[PDB]
Amino acid sequence: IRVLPRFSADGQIEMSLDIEDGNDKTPQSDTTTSVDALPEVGRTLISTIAR
Amino acid sequence: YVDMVVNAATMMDKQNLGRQKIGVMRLNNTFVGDRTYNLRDQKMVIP
Repeated sequence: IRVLPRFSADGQIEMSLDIEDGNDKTPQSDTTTSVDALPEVGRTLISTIAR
Repeated sequence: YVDMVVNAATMMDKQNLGRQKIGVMRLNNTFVGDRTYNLRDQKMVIP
């Protein structure tokens, strides 16, 4: 997370967000491609502004 | 009398440009500075 908070005039909080949530997807373990440098990575990126 | 009033009126106003001034303006509903995001390889910058 990378955030930049700021108070408005009414007391609400506006934020500038940069969210990433990733993990490691695993292929079949029985085949040879599990011992080389193939970590299939799946990510999820969100960039917006909310208040 | 007139030679005193004319001299003391044109010699008094001559006895007496714009000064600089720094103002601070707080923004309540927006951000100063640029915003940056990415589309998988490339960076976009918004002024």
